[PDB]
Parts: sequence; C-alpha cells; structure tokens
Amino acid sequence: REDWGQALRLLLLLIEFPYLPKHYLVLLVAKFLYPIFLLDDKKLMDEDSVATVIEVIETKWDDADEKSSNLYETIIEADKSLPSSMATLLKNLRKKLNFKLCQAFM
Amino acid sequence: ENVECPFYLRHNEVQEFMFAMTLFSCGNFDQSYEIFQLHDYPEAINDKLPTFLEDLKSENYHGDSIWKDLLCTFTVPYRHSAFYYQLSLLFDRNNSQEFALKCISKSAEYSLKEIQIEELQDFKEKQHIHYLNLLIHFRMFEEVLDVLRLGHECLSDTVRTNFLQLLLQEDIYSRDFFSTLLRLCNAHSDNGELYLRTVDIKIVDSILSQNLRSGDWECFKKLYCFRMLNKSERAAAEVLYQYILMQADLDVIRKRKCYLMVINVLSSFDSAYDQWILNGSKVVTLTDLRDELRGL
Amino acid sequence: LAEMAIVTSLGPRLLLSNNPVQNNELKTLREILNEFPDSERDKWSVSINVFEVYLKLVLDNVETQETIDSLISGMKIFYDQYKHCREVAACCNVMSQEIVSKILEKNNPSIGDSKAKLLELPLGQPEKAYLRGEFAQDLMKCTYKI
Repeated sequence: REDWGQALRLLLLLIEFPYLPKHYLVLLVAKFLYPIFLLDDKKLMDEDSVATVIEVIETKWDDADEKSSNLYETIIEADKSLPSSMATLLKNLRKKLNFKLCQAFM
Repeated sequence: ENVECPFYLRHNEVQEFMFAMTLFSCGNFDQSYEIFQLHDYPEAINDKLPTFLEDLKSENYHGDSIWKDLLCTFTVPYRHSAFYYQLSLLFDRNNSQEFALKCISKSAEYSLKEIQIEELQDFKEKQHIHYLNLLIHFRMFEEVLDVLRLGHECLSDTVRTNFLQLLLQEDIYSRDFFSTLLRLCNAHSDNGELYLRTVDIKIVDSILSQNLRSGDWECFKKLYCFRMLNKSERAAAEVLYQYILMQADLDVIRKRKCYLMVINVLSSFDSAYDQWILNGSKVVTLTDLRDELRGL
Repeated sequence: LAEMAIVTSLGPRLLLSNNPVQNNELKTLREILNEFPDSERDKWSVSINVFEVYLKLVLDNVETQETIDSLISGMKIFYDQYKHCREVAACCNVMSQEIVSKILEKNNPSIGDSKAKLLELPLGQPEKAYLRGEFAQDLMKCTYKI
C-alpha cells in the first residue's frame, strides 16, 4: 500500500518480543528489513537512533550454531542481495546506518 | 523619455553611455545590462572617449560619481575584466544583485582568459571576492565552493580561510552552508574520491574546532559528521569518545549510546592498528571500551 | 638486553607522546644514543637502528632518495613483528605519517617509483581516502585557467 513508514513499525514490534532466538531473526532481515528498508535511504537517523540499532544486533542476532551459519550462507548464494560473509554484513549495515545519520546533521 | 529615446543614435559612443546610466538610475537594470551586451566598449570603441569622461578615467574630477569608477577601467591592460567588475559593483550598490551576478560571471570568464594578457594578482583577489558575495546573498552555496577551490592561483588560501570561517562561525549562514557542502561530499564519497582537496579539508577542520571549548555536544557533532563524510571514521570515533570523557554531568543513558557507536566502528575495522582509538597519546583498546559500557 | 625492553615490552615514548610542534622529546631519543656506545654501534642496533636512520632523515633533514629507500624496505620487516606488540604498533603509524609528510616538505620527486614508495609504507584510514579525493581536484584546477 506503499505505507512503508508503518510497515517498518509493525515489523519492529514483532522482533522486540524476546521469544526469538537467532534463526527466526536470520530469516526476517534477509527477507524484509535489510533489502527493502535499509538499502533505500529515506529516513533521517541520529546518534542515539543508530545506537539502539547497534544494541539489537549485538545482543540477539548472530549464529552461534555452526549449522545455522553454513545454512544461511547456501541460501545467500542462491538468492543474492546481501553480503555473503556475515562479518561483511556487519560492515555493510554500519555504513547504511551512517548515511541516514549524516543526512539529518547536514 | 525625452532625450535618450527620441535621440538614441544606435552604436554611437555618446548615446550608448548616456542611455546605459539613465536606464540604470530608473531602476531598469535588465535593460542597462542589455546595452553592454550591444557592445563591450573597451574593444568596440577602444579607450578613446569624451573629455569630461576622460576626467573620470583619471582622477581629475572631484564631484559626485560612482560611474567614475567604471571609466577608470579603460586605462588598465586587463580592461575587459575590470570593466565588467565595475558594472557588478554598480548593480550591487543600487540593489540589483541578480544583474551584478550576471556581470561578474563574465568578468571571471574574462579573468581566466587574461592570464596571458598581463593581469594583476591583487586585482584578481578583489574581483573573485565580489563573485562569492553574490552567490552567498542568494544562498547559491554550490557555485561558492567551485570558485574558491579551482581558484587557488586567484586568491591566497588565507583570504579563503576567512570566507569559510565567516560561513562556519556565523549561525545565520552555518546550517544552510554545511548542508550544501556535505551533500556534495556524500555524492562523491560513493565514487571513490573526495569532493574537496586535502588543503580545503584542513582549513575547514580547524574552523570547526574553534566552536569546541568546554565540550558540548553540538560542537562535537559538527566536527563528527565532518570526519564521517571524508571517510576519516576512525578519527570520527575519537571525537565521539571525548564527549564521553570531557563531561561527567552526562547521564548513564547518554554515555551508553556514545560507547556503542565507538565500539561498533572499530569492530567493523578488522586490521591490527585500526582496532584502537587514541585518547591523547594513550592507546585505548576496543576491549577496554566494551568493559567501560559494561561497567555502566 | 636494553633493546628488548623498548621494542618488546613498551614502544618509545619519545615517538608517541612527543609533541609534534617542536619535537623536543624526539630529539632526546636521538641524543641519548650519542651517550650510548658508538665505538661498537653495529652490534646492538637492529631495532634501535631503525630509530637512528629515521631520526637522521627527519630531524636533521638528510633527505636522499637512497636513504629514504633504505629505511622503507627495513621498516616493512620491522612493522611485520611489532605491528602486534602493544604500544610499538601505535608508534609505527606516527613514523609513517612523518615520512610521508617530510617528502612534500623538501620537494616531492614525482617519479613512478616514489609514488610507489608512499603506498609501500603503511597508510591510515583518512590517508587512503584523501589521495583519491585530491587527485581529481588537482586535474580540475589545471583545466580551470583559459
């Protein structure tokens, strides 16, 4: 409905519930959050708004399971839209975050 | 109405000058500009001109005249450039900055050609200064940037320091200017370059530290975004880090936010010498930084 | 033994905390090797020596192309075993910033090979971005005057 502002809001609300452990998180970011909403710039962020985003990644997402990481990678290869290594995915997120942030302050 | 319109002699020296001023004082600055575009007089009619204007061409007239200054540029060997400049000065003074802005663009085109024609350096500075003012007045800040930048053989870098200081240090100007500059950096950041040269970068970088004086977040954020866009990110984190340290009147929640950004930026670098920020002269590790957020 | 205590346990503080403005601490480093044996110099200097060639080139201004090369090739090795020792690593970056700066300051020889030299001595985060940035502006300035 091209109500991209509110679309983001509902997805965030669902993720905040701590019943997701690390693989019902891997699925969401590659399907929705990263390709649709953070590859496109259209949002003004600031130092704190970026920080909070830093909090979510560091605490609750990353694969600790060896099978989960190897599986995410095969899936990434078949359908490419996100950096293949996930320590290069750390880098790529930070850069998009920093664009949003810069644009508010200029 | 009575003189310069029934008795316009077309491409005659006398009726061209008389008309051209008369329209100008009647506030038709567009029509005056049209007349100099029907002949650029230093070439078309050369520098021979009437006895009473000759007095103006020199300093042998002692009354009221601002057009005096326009006759003066028929003595100089950079005569095309000087002429148009004088027209720029004239328009700006009677408040018709649009038409001044037209004149100095031609004046500048003329100055660049006239570098194989002998043209004084002191002249050049003042002429280019006049151009920057017009652009600043309408706030067309993109063009201000080009003229300084490519114009290092036109000005001294110190006069340039003042101009960037003026827009950086004046609040009337600072938000609108900073935004125009940083947009252009971002476009070029993408491309593999910097929009600015390294000489320009340090002049600005210096101008923004004057602000800092007792910490203060706003001072820091301006120097932080500056560092961020020139891909000086490691150094951008050092500026963040100081906000934390320099103030002990910050809330725990304020501190925690800064640490997170400093932690994340170094951890996205994966090297052996970009895993630290410098605090003074003391090496502060990524491990020590994380412990500092954990200690909160 | 005393070579080992500045290079394997705590990088010189006369090349880290030294003030760059007048370089007063940096030349204390230099002068106290003039108080330490020079009658038997080339048997105990191999970490300390890198410091010596560095100091003569920058302090006393002995800018020779050969001198520059000798230090850079040696300093690649040197960087390659104490880029992971604490403190020492942070000092190497200072050294590199100084040498790069010093070449413009005496006239850049502007040959292919010395362009090469600048990149063969390790660079920082702002530096690699600056070079690419400046080279397009410089081209622009040339085409500027009619």
